[PDB]
Amino acid sequence: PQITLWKRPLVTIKIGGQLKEALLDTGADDTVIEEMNLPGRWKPKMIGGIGGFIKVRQYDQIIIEIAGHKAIGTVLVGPTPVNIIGRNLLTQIGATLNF
Amino acid sequence: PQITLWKRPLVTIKIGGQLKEALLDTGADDTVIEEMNLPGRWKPKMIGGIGGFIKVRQYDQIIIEIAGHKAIGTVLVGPTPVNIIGRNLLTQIGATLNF
Ligand SMILES: O=C(O)CCc1c[nH]c2ccccc12
Repeated sequence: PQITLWKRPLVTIKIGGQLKEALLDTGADDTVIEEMNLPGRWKPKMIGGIGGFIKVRQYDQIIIEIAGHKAIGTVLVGPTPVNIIGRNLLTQIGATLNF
Repeated sequence: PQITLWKRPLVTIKIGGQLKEALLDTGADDTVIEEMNLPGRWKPKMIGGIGGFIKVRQYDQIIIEIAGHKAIGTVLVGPTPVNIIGRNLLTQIGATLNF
């Protein structure tokens, strides 16, 4: 698809047999989601947006479907107001910013 | 242009007559630029993201050249870690996400 930006670029994501919603975010390096009791070991990490820093849990090798497209990568889990698909997964689905 | 997301989508912008560098951010409703002086009256505003809220001065109807494309719209001046072009101006230059 070609998604204009008049509203938030929200898509359906599936991760661990749970359908959720996420923002296609060109300004996020990493993918940040709410808790979904992800399987596997994790590492603690700090991330920051405008407003300061949050404590997150880093899970690698996570399988996720983004608007139908299958992707695999690092998903950080922490207190994020909205679920965020960062460039790290956006590149996997071939997402580009065009104008 | 078509911009892949293997690195931060940074572009040259011109604002207040100054050339600056800024991030094309589809996850941002608003445009947030580091401390600079701009013409017209501003109003005090608080914007939120990950980590919490910051205080910005809101200027309306600011002319801005994003990667050679003129746009007019609201610009928030504040203590941002990086200059951010939000959807409010991305829509002004016809930017779309594509995959
Ligand atoms: O003092 C300033 O220079 C601006 C203060 C300011 C900007 N946005 C704000 C929001 C709430 C309270 C104060 C502010």
